[PDB]
Formats: sequence, structure tokens, C-alpha cells
Amino acid sequence: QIYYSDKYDDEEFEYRHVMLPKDIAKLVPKTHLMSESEWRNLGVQQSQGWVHYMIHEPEPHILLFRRPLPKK
Amino acid sequence: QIYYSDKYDDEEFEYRHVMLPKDIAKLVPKTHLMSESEWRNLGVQQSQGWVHYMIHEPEPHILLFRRPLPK
Repeated sequence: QIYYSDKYDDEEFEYRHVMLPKDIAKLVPKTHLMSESEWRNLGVQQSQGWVHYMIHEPEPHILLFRRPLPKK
Repeated sequence: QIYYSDKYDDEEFEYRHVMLPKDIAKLVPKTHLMSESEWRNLGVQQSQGWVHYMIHEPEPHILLFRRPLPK
């Protein structure tokens, strides 16, 4: 049910969004960004270095992650 | 766009499946499994080791991948 998209990085970070089933959208905190412990609890499994950095307003069931692009 | 499911695994293999936009699902061959060269050409980006192991006719937009449990 949980789907991870392809990654897409820029000259600094590496992004990737996760698509949570809308049935679970209510379990996603609305006023604060999640911490690894939190998003890991919704069932999101991924590299520890992924950081929830922003809320996708239009579609809050779509979590927005990103991680530091090595070397610079 | 292309989406990758979560992973599960039996005793020997670690399974996962890719969901392709109906647009590219047109290009998914119906007569044979795809080689790494083939799926990568579609856009499916994954580490080597993951192999298109089974054809799923009822849903041409869902590619079933597999990998041997890491050594």
C-alpha cells in the first residue's frame, strides 16, 4: 500500500516522496514535521538518512523526504 | 510517475514490485520477462540484483521484481 517514488536530486540534496494510503492520512501529524521515530511508525521503511523536511500541502498523504548529497 | 512498493520476503527471496504509469505500461512486453537492460530502459531505477521474475498479465502496469536475500 505504501509507495516510494523515484529519487531526484539537485546541486545539494537528494529528494524522494512517499505515498501513504489516504486511509492513513489522519495519522500524519499536521502541525509538526516528523522525526525518524514517527514516520517509521506509520510503516515507512527507508534509509536512516532520510529526513522529513516539508509538508506537501495539496496532498498531505504524500510525505516529502530528502537527504544530503555527499561530496561538495 | 513510477512508484516502488515496500519489500517483503520469503525464506530465500526478497520481493518488491514496481507500479508504472499507464503510459509506459504500453511498452511492457507481454510475451517475455524483461532483462535488466529492458526494464532500465523503461525507467525503473533499481540496484543490480533485482530481477523481473514473473509476468503478471491481469495488471500490465505492475512489474513483479525479486532478489536473493543478501548473501
